[PDB]
Amino acid sequence: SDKIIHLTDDSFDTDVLKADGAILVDFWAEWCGACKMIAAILDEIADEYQGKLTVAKLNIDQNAGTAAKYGIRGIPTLLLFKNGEVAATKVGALSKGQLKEFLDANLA
Ligand SMILES: [Cu+2]
Repeated sequence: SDKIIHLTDDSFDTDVLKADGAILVDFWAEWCGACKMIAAILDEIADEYQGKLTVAKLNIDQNAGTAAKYGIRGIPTLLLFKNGEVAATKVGALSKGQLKEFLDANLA
């Protein structure tokens, strides 16, 4: 958790939309079982990709406005932003290897 940005409706603009570079945002909630493994994988990704990718979390129960703005329909959902714009999304659980594939697919 030490390398994960904690986002809210009130910090999303500054921390994501105005952030230079790539940010991977995990839309989650406590009641989401699949979200638990995603979190464990994301800690490793955040560590391994330091300097190249920032990882962040947005709790959809607590920040329904942001969830609505991005059309979140189910969780987990990962949104990859580059320079403040959505570059890719992945809905539903995936393995660490699949996530690394998903990220590689988005390299310019
Ligand atoms: Cu940590």
